[PDB]
Amino acid sequence: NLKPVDAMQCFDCHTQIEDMHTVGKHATVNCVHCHDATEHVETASSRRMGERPVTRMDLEACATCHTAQFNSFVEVRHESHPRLEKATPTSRSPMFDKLIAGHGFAFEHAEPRSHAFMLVDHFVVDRAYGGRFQFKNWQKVTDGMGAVRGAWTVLTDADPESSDQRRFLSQTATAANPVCLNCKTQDHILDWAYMGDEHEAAKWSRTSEVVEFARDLNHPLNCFMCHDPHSAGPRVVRDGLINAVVDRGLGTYPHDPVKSEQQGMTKVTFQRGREDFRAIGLLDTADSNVMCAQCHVEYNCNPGYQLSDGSRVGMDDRRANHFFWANVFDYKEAAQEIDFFDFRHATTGAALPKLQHPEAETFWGSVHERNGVACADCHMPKVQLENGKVYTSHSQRTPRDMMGQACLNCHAEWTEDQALYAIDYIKNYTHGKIVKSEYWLAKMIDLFPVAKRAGVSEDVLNQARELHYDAHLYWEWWTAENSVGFHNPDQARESLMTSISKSKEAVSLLNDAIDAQV
Amino acid sequence: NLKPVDAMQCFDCHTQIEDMHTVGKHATVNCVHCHDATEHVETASSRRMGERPVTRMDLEACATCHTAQFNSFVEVRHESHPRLEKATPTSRSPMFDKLIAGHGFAFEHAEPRSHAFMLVDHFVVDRAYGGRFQFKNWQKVTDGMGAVRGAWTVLTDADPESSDQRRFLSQTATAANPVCLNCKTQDHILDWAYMGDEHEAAKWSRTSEVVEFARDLNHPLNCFMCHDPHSAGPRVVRDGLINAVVDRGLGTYPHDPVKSEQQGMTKVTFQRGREDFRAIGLLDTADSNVMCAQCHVEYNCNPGYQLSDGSRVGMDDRRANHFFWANVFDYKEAAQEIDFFDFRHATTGAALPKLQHPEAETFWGSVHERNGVACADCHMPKVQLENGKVYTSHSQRTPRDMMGQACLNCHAEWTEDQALYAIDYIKNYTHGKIVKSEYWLAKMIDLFPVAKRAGVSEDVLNQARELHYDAHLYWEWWTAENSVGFHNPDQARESLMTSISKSKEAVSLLNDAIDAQV
Ligand code: HEC
Ligand code: HEC
Ligand code: HEC
Ligand code: HEC
Ligand code: HEC
Ligand code: HEC
Ligand code: HEC
Ligand code: HEC
Ligand code: HEC
Ligand code: HEC
Ligand code: HEC
Ligand code: HEC
Ligand code: HEC
Ligand code: HEC
Ligand SMILES: [C-]#N
Ligand SMILES: [C-]#N
Ligand SMILES: [Ca+2]
Ligand SMILES: [Ca+2]
Ligand SMILES: [Ca+2]
Ligand SMILES: [Ca+2]
Ligand code: NA
Ligand code: NA
Ligand code: NA
Ligand code: NA
Ligand code: NA
Repeated sequence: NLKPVDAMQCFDCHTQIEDMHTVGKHATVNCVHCHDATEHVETASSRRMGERPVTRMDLEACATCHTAQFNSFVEVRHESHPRLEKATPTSRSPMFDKLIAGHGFAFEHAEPRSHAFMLVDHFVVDRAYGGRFQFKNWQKVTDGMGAVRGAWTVLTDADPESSDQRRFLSQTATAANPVCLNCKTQDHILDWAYMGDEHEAAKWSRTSEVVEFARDLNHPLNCFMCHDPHSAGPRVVRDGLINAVVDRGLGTYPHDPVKSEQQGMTKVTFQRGREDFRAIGLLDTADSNVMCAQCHVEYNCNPGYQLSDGSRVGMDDRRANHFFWANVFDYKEAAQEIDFFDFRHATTGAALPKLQHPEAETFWGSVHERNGVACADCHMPKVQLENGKVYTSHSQRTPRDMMGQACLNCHAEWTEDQALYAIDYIKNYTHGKIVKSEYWLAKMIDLFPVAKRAGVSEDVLNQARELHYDAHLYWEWWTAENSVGFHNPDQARESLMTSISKSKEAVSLLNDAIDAQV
Repeated sequence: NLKPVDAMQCFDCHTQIEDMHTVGKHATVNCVHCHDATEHVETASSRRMGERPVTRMDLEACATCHTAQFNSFVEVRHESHPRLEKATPTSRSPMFDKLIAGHGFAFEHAEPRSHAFMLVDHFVVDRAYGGRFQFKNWQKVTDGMGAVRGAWTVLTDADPESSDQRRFLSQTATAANPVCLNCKTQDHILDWAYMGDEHEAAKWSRTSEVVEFARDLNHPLNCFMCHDPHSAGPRVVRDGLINAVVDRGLGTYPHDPVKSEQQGMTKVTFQRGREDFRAIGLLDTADSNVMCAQCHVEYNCNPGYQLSDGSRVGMDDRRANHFFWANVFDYKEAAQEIDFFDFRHATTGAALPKLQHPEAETFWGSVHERNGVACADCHMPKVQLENGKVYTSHSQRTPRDMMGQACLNCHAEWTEDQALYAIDYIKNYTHGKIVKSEYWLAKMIDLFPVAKRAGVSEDVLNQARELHYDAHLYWEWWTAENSVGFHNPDQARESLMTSISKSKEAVSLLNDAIDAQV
């Protein structure tokens, strides 16, 4: 059985913790629930850690007092199809292989599934670790609670004796790097300096051997990513988000300075040896838009190249961990701002961006966002009980499973079927424009080999490559973004029509140039 | 195909109809929809009918232009169990045979079923016509549309060559009389003088041979019972109701003079020659409480006896067609006012009232009635359509079949299961008190033979008989009333506790008197 410790003894040194813990709703929660610090207390000084205390990062540390929220979080949505490749005719991007050629996502890019699986899915996807990590067997794919208990309870490593990234299976890639893990787990929260910069107190950084880092990590989406364990108050912990909002002064709502002030973020820094080490962002309100934006954003978490001279930008560079914090129509400028692109297209040679799941930046300026609606209202609503204590559902999933709470309490004029119909109108329309955008991208791409072999000039090919950047950006935003336009239907429409326009321009350019060589 | 007539010519002699028809929502509906007056127009003067025009009473006269209301009305609710005798342990009155002994309802008293069957059910019930009328075969009991097309399309008469009331089956009664038919049909609306008084212009009256009258009647619950066919406005046609509300000055809401004035009734009389003949009551508002009270009331529609001297009150007497228009606690006074009782109990010899379905008089003063709710809100609600023209459902049935529209639009705090649970709490409690009331009534009744045979005095027996009147009234109101307390739970509770108190007093009186003789 747990035996409480004297928190006043800790507070003698830990004044920041005192200030947070004594005031919030965890003022009665003893440190022993999450820390084993006996040897630490025997050896520490006011400025030197001494023996390092044990800190629990497992989600079951919160589940004995918050079982309802834990059990809701760990539920597996079986209707969220697992390991479903997006580059197929029945998924999100039928022509993805042709369009993404040259990028690691060509090796595998599946649709997302329930949050319990995020860390194991990261470890086992074919693009990440060369096939090094696999489920122990094909039964384990069902085991959401097991994944939550720990990744290494359900996975194997093909070679525990080596730590290099290499291919164990032929059609895999080794794109994983330490930055990725920040959106899968925060088990490393005490072992990683802010931004992954080199730091004498950090075991891990942007330049670490990612296979070694992986082996030290266990739990997905820790409860403390959104809730400070000491104050119980709302927060974020993701460095790239704090960097955008606070360090670069862009605010929580870059398009709305008033909402940014009302729903702001305060950066709190913790030190090692009286040097800044790590940071958190305390929120003014329990604002899920910003909580979810720790991960559901467009980012850099990877090496790339400079737009200016084509030189390599490695993991050592700050730009390898970057939140652009820009909507689709501001993105090209944001990428120019840091002089960065992701890959050269394998067929066209164009410098291209790689977009990823920009839900937060897409939601900005939408009708729902402008009306004060937030991610949680549609994706983790309050539970409705005939008789009971209300709590917030932590099963983050499509509103289709809980339409009464997610939509119909606000939209009293609609039945469930009417609300579903409105979602599908947008998704069907948007998907049609995604498909047409891909058709035109593909038509352009297929002209590049013909143009090159016919002797079309480098100047014309470069003009077409410049068009390819924009045609790509204004399409791929929407295959990356998970709502198929629902989050901002007018923006999707405008973007996708722009993509098509750019590809059509490039097709005309290249056809005319080819025809002139004949 | 129908050919329109020149209505202006009719109006030269029918100013009363002109003033209604030209102003209301049937101003464009030609008379040929409901009248065949060709030979009438050829032979009439303004002071001489000439040949009698034909008037359609069938509901299909309205269904041509109002199919949705007609089809909703004629629907059969199969879940409303048919021919289900109330004097059984699993229905409303487990001890009914003992308690009602001496009255015709002992022969058969079934629960109500859908409105389509009202006229056929009246004709075929074992207590009504000595078993003379039967369904043609046992298949016809399902045929609601056929019954509406006409009773004699689905029934047979055991002896078309005779018109006397007599028993054709051994355990039947011949309680039917012409007053009954006024709550089953209004096919006779032009052939029956106000109250069924004798009149030169009336084919039928209170004193008619009911078997002959029955053969002239076809359709249940005519659409024009609630809607004037000329103005389309709200009305009642039932003489007994107009007599209580208007002639006797009691008002539409006897307990609320303000509501009576706002939601009142105007008596309109129609003449034959110089003499008043029939009447209707035009309503100030479309008030279902008053529409439904044409039938869902306690009434006399039968011969009886005088409380003063025990003499017979026959069908010729106006008291044989009477709406008491009194709540349960005013009823005994109302029956004393007309010096009337129904039957002498077969075992106790007590003069007793017979109560029938007093829904209107029970609903008065209830929380719902005081809040301006009316029968239609729970039993005939507006249809809710995702896309469509709203109409009023005419399928008058339990709210359990349409809880969203009947209850939950007002009670937003409840789920369907919660609302059902609240109904059942009241019905379960009320039924327990009905059962306990019957237990005590039965205990008293069973002491009468013992007391009589022991030589208990007539004075003591008469004391106990006076107690029996009250014990009976305060019980039977609630087996008669169809809501099992829901329409007025506090009144049911007070009444049933009074019944039990009266029976207990009588049991003590009789036991002590028997014990004293021994
Ligand atoms: C003064 C002698 C201390 C006492 C008493 C306690 N702690 Fe401590 N702790 C101390 C230092 C100098 C540091 C390094 C950071 C700093 O503020 O300079 C720490 C660090 C921790 C940590 C972080 C460990 C990690 O892995 O990074 C934890 C979780 C921690 N301390 C907890 C803790 C508890 C629960 C105490 C009461 C039992 C406690 N500390 C006392 C110095 C001192
Ligand atoms: C779980 C419900 C916790 C309770 C109770 C306490 N702490 Fe904690 N602590 C917890 C976690 C998950 C972490 C990791 C960092 C984060 O922000 O989530 C920590 C960290 C600390 C630290 C380190 C701060 C730093 O310099 O980086 C300290 C010094 C610390 N915790 C102290 C501490 C004290 C004294 C507590 C009892 C009053 C206490 N914690 C409770 C989780 C939980
Ligand atoms: C029991 C010993 C607890 C442990 C372990 C954890 N929490 Fe807790 N929490 C506890 C209490 C008694 C309360 C207050 C309840 C109330 O409403 O009065 C809380 C509250 C929270 C909250 C709400 C905070 C707020 O609204 O300001 C959150 C978000 C919360 N707790 C989160 C949480 C986390 C993430 C935990 C594991 C790190 C955790 N709690 C552990 C009791 C206990
Ligand atoms: C936060 C800014 C992220 C970083 C850094 C990385 N990932 Fe991610 N990933 C993130 C989200 C919000 C989602 C769900 C939404 C979606 O569009 O899928 C994902 C999903 C994955 C998946 C599952 C789906 C799939 O593509 O097969 C995997 C396998 C995955 N992520 C791997 C991964 C790798 C290898 C990363 C570094 C190169 C990486 N992620 C970083 C958020 C974030
Ligand atoms: C008993 C007669 C079985 C039947 C019927 C089914 N399965 Fe099975 N399965 C069985 C065993 C003994 C094992 C191996 C257990 C171990 O851990 O050693 C399995 C394995 C699987 C797996 C994993 C396959 C892999 O290559 O790792 C899966 C996905 C699986 N079983 C699914 C499954 C399905 C869906 C079944 C019905 C169609 C089915 N099994 C039947 C034993 C038996
Ligand atoms: C960010 C993605 C979250 C993660 C990770 C966890 N929770 Fe959470 N929690 C989140 C939100 C948006 C809210 C609602 C805030 C609001 O006021 O609208 C909550 C709330 C809680 C609470 C408070 C009580 C309640 O409303 O249910 C508790 C106790 C809580 N959360 C606990 C908790 C646990 C145990 C988690 C890991 C299993 C967890 N939260 C993760 C957002 C996020
Ligand atoms: C209601 C007004 C919403 C708000 C606020 C947010 N989202 Fe949403 N999201 C919504 C719908 C109707 C859909 C389509 C769901 C469907 O089943 O068709 C989505 C989709 C997503 C997804 C993908 C879900 C899945 O396909 O399984 C994700 C990952 C998602 N949304 C994330 C998300 C974020 C992070 C939000 C705040 C920035 C956000 N959503 C808000 C409706 C609504
Ligand atoms: C004057 C020359 C008349 C004309 C033109 C029409 N009607 Fe008539 N109608 C007239 C009289 C004198 C009476 C009898 C009044 C009385 O004292 O009893 C009637 C009666 C009717 C009736 C009721 C018949 C019944 O069953 O009692 C109806 C339905 C009726 N009349 C209809 C009607 C129509 C539709 C006419 C135009 C086609 C019409 N009448 C003309 C005198 C006259
Ligand atoms: C059906 C939609 C009708 C239309 C159109 C007209 N009439 Fe009618 N009328 C109808 C009914 C069912 C009855 C029976 C009585 C009742 O109140 O329901 C009548 C009655 C008459 C009478 C008799 C009035 C009386 O003195 O008792 C008359 C004189 C009469 N109707 C005339 C009449 C005229 C002239 C019409 C065309 C303008 C007309 N009716 C239309 C049903 C319907
Ligand atoms: C078509 C030739 C009709 C026949 C036959 C009947 N009705 Fe009618 N009715 C008709 C019309 C064009 C309207 C007006 C529609 C509108 O809203 O503009 C009506 C109206 C009614 C009403 C509503 C009256 C009101 O709200 O004031 C009722 C209650 C009604 N009609 C009843 C009714 C009856 C009982 C009929 C048979 C005797 C009947 N109608 C026939 C058209 C036609
Ligand atoms: C209006 C004041 C009525 C009079 C006059 C008569 N009845 Fe009736 N009856 C009426 C209603 C509102 C109901 C339904 C509610 C209920 O408690 O049943 C009924 C029902 C019947 C039934 C069906 C149920 C049954 O008792 O088996 C029959 C067979 C019946 N009524 C016959 C009947 C007789 C023979 C009447 C004259 C002696 C008579 N009714 C008059 C309303 C009215
Ligand atoms: C064909 C092999 C039949 C089977 C199977 C069922 N029924 Fe029948 N039924 C059948 C006939 C030829 C008749 C007589 C038709 C006529 O009008 O002459 C009937 C009659 C009935 C009746 C009426 C009985 C009466 O005495 O009037 C009923 C209520 C009835 N049938 C119901 C019924 C049920 C519910 C059946 C399944 C259990 C059933 N029948 C089967 C022919 C056949
Ligand atoms: C009294 C017991 C009624 C009988 C008999 C018929 N109807 Fe009716 N009707 C009734 C009510 C209480 C209402 C609603 C009044 C309100 O405003 O709340 C209606 C309404 C109509 C209407 C108007 C349009 C609508 O609201 O649907 C029509 C056209 C109508 N009723 C037609 C109609 C028919 C054709 C009938 C015989 C099948 C019939 N009504 C009988 C009450 C009563
Ligand atoms: C809602 C507040 C109601 C009002 C207004 C009226 N009634 Fe009602 N009634 C109501 C309930 C909940 C019930 C019980 C139904 C059940 O399924 O348990 C009833 C019952 C009846 C019945 C019997 C129905 C059946 O058992 O099939 C009748 C004949 C009835 N009610 C008639 C009626 C009258 C005429 C009303 C106006 C005076 C009236 N009800 C109003 C709910 C409500
Ligand atoms: C992940 N991207
Ligand atoms: C009928 N009573
Ligand atoms: Ca999914
Ligand atoms: Ca990117
Ligand atoms: Ca019934
Ligand atoms: Ca009576
Ligand atoms: Na899905
Ligand atoms: Na392996
Ligand atoms: Na091709
Ligand atoms: Na029933
Ligand atoms: Na209905």
